[PDB]
Amino acid sequence: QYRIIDFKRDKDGIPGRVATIEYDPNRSANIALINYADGEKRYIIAPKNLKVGMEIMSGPDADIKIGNALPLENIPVGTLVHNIELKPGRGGQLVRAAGTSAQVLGKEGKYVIVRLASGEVRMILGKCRATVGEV
Amino acid sequence: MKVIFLKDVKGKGKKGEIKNVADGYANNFLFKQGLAIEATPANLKALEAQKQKEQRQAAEELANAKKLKEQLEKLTVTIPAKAGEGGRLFGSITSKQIAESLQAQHGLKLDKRKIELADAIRALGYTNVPVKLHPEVTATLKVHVTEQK
Repeated sequence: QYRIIDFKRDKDGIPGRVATIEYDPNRSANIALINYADGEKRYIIAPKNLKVGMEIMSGPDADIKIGNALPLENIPVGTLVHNIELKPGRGGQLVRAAGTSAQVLGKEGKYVIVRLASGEVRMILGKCRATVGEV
Repeated sequence: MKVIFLKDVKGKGKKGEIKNVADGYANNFLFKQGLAIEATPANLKALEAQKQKEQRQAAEELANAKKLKEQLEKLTVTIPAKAGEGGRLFGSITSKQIAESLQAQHGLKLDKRKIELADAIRALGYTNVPVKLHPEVTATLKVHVTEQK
């Protein structure tokens, strides 16, 4: 019964609650069920240390909390991130749910420099989103 | 043969680059690729008219940018915003907000592309933003970011 994971995190403004956190053998990672304030339900890869009960939000006004998803430009330098988007509104294509969360190193103009766990460094457009936390 | 160049000149010589081209060749190549046209006394006067209107327009525009620059320099846009950390904002005030508050409060509809903001305003206070109303007309827009909530 392989579940549907939300790698888009586009329910901006609408608060959600970590309903549960379970393992997904098809993803060799944990996933969480999120119940949103509007009735919608969605699964997400559960960052490290995310617990049942905590709130989740996405978008420019989101709080900088593990599990929250925001455009790279709205994220504090030094924060660890995963499920990094390469193209605004195309969902995350980098660190989706396996590996090691990258890290914001600097913000320049319309770019956000990020160092992948491989020491690799990339300057992604701030418009691209990423989830706070360790995968 | 005199000819009215429609295209291939300094970009588009369609303004009215009237040059005497070799007859035949003209009507065999230029006239063929729509590059030039017969310098008939009708399509010559008809050209004059377009150049005359293009010249009037360019002047209206300049005159408008100039009056518009006067209206702007008397205003003060007021954008309230959530701040905390020593006046520091939670988000950033950019060209679209500024453009919007300008329309909403002053009745001016300006393209945000003209608001020459560099780095997005991320702090409470006053900021003089340049506005490029025209190639040779820039005005100073005073923007005022106030703490809300």
